[PDB]
Amino acid sequence: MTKWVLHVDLDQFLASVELRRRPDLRGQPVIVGGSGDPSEPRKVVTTASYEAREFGVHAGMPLRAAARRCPDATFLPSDPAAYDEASEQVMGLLRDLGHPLEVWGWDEAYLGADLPDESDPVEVAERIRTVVAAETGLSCSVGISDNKQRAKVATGFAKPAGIYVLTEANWMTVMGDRPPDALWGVGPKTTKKLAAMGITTVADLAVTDPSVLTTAFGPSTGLWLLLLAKGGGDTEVSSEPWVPRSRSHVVTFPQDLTERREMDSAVRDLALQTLAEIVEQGRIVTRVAVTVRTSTFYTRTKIRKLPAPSTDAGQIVDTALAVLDQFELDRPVRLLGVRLELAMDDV
DNA sequence: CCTAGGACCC
DNA sequence: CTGGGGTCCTAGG
Ligand SMILES: Nc1ccn([C@H]2C[C@H](O)[C@@H](COP(=O)(O)NP(=O)(O)OP(=O)(O)O)O2)c(=O)n1
Ligand SMILES: [Mg+2]
Ligand SMILES: [Mg+2]
Repeated sequence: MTKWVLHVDLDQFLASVELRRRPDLRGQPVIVGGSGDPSEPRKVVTTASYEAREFGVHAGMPLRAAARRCPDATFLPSDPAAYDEASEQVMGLLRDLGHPLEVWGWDEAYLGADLPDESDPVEVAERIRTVVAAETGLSCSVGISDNKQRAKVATGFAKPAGIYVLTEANWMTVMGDRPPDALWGVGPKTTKKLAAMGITTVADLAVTDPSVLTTAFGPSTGLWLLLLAKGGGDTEVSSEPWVPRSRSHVVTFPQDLTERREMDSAVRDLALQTLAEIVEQGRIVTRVAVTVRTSTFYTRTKIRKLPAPSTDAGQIVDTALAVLDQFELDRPVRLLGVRLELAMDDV
């Protein structure tokens, strides 16, 4: 038997869901985000189709910028319920292959497989791609390795509509001259810190003296960085259901708020909304966090623990408005948010 | 034991 | 000009 980890990731997810209702747009630039109006201020791209990506459009880009770069794009509004339904379909199908399946957010999953000699993980990945497309109308790509971190890196090579195997046989030859942010969990700030140590590539990091890393990053994290660079990772695929730690809602206002009354009212509303959604899922609140962003884009969050976990609406609102009260509120307000941290122990 | 917030990801 | 929704860990009262 040979043990594999497969990492499945939906291609251009939100665009691919829209394309199933608009098959005439396959092969054309499609941009999903806001209300489908590319001139609307304070709205951004949530997904650009691969064709729009060749024009430099990417998630986060303001729609008016996207329209400037990609004049021949069809702009569609965001349809969150269709996306949540398509997510559910795909994972339902993936679970029914009879392998341990670990869903990771919305559009991806890790699958564990122990394969007899007669089979090949590439042909299994093929079948996954086939079943998802036949039953859902959606394309996925599949990375293959022997650990989750490496399989995820493989997926980035597998894109679009494809499959890629990355193992001890080829890890360092493919990855060795890549910057450390090619690794999963490393980003630009860790990369900058590494560079000031003389480490500029995956290969450099993989042969770094462990005591250089543990002094700079801590005794666990430094060893973990060395492991990631060597292409190692997590090997167990858990089917245990994911328990969310928190839920949040923010809103960027079409115009900046200048009246306290309105700020209070928005926070009250966001608390109430978030609370009802966590109650409907059976959850209890532990902490209440409020975020404020000024017209200058100066952004801060403050948090306060309840005296005991609760779902009491008046308590939770009073706490959010007391947290909001801590902010200066001297400048116009562009954004307000509430996050509810959730009890993890019993349910 | 608590909050602030950096860093990284979809 | 610059969206929305998350997780984890550390720095420091
Ligand atoms: N900055 C971001 C990144 C992702 N997302 C949403 C929309 C994406 O289609 C979806 C999935 O993330 P993704 O898998 O990183 N990318 P996407 O599926 O569009 O493309 P590929 O995975 O084919 O490259 O999360 C977002 O709303 N804001
Ligand atoms: Mg994807
Ligand atoms: Mg993804």
